[PDB]
Amino acid sequence: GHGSAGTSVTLQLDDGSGRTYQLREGSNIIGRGQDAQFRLPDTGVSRRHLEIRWDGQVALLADLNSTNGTTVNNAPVQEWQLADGDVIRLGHSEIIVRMH
Repeated sequence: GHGSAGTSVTLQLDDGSGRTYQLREGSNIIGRGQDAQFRLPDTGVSRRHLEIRWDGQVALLADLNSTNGTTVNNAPVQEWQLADGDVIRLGHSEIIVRMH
């Protein structure tokens, strides 16, 4: 709703400068494809390389790749739930999660 917002999960992405993308409510699919909602600039990224289901409590982080898969806090996982200040690193793009 508008007026007031709840937990705002902002993905701070090092594109080179440092951009921010806030999670939409629902699942945000990151990768290179038309099958992806958010498209990454570099390559090696699958169509669905990673997806985040954001709901009004926690952000479900799912890594959808094995070889160039994403690490959370530098640890390789398939499934993780986002936390403020966690370090998410994926092929040629690393991102810090900020939860407001």
